[PDB]
Amino acid sequence: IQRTPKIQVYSRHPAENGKSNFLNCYVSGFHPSDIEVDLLKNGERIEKVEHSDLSFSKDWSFYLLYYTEFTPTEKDEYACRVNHVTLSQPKIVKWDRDM
Amino acid sequence: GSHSMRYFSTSVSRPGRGEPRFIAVGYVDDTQFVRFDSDAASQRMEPRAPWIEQEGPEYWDEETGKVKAHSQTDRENLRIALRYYNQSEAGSHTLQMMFGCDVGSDGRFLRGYHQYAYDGKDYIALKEDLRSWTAADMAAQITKRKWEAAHVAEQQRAYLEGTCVDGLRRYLENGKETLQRTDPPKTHMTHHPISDHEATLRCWALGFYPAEITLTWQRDGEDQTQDTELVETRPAGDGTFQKWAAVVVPSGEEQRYTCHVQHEGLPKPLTLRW
Amino acid sequence: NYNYLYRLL
Repeated sequence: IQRTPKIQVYSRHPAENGKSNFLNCYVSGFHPSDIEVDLLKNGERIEKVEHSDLSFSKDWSFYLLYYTEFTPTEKDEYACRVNHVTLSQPKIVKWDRDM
Repeated sequence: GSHSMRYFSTSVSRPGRGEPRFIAVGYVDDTQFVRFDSDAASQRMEPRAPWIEQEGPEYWDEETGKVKAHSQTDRENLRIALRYYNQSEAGSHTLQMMFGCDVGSDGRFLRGYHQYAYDGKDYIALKEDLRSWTAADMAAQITKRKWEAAHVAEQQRAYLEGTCVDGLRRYLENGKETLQRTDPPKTHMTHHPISDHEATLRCWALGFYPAEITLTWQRDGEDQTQDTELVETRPAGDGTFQKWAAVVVPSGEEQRYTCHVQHEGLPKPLTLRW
Repeated sequence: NYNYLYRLL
């Protein structure tokens, strides 16, 4: 079986321009575990992005958290680009400061 | 008052690209504390929580021995499962295992687990009586009678009822400050018009631990599922969790909707109203 | 503590 990831892009704290924060991309509920997750700043891939160790839920589907430290500004747009065998094109989810 | 320990392992075959990759993690409740990755350089079990670093060098040697052994066992199991299902060595496949235990508030044994899934779906699982197996298909029935004849369940009882609950007890004592605390959710509501007829109301819970929580919307005091949206509980990254629940309401009727928040850390369920 | 896992399918 294959299950598409659910994708959530959010900050660790409620966003405040000029104050350091973390940008998260949480992928859950997918199978198989082969996945590519990238954070984008104004459409450009951020280079130092960490991720959690691969784990899974009771239904056996996988979840991962990708994250990076950042400082939001008024004019910077962030997104998460998720690449998975169930997505015919990578899905790019923009960051909405109230989700 | 009750607690859990789980170990999760994932073996993934990569045909034409080396030996299968094996990743295992361990958790007490919603707190990860160890990891192993067969592709990493160290080839060791590694701490992922501050309170497990107390453990001395004999612990890390022994736990490393055990997880590497599991990695070789499940590489074999990938090949056997390939034979059971009559599949080619060309394709990539996944074997996941979970095992662990639950304890009550008084620390006594509550339940033990020892379960496999192949390509994302139930394969074989130890039943709650720690005597018998539930097998998902005819492939797993092969394994079920092999393991019944060899009494594999009985040979797991000492771990599940002894080592597991003893380890879990020790961890809960060593990490009381982290593991035995409850962080209540910090809650707020947001409000966005989406046209001149309707608005979105969004109920937030932030910074809570453990992850278990319930958000529900009521309209005039009756539960409301129509036009509601509930996202999966997600990690903040700092050890706590987040969730929200939203509802689209007629413009001007915001005050008849209430969001109700229940969490371990709250001595009283919270009620929010715009 | 991890368990010792040697059992084949």
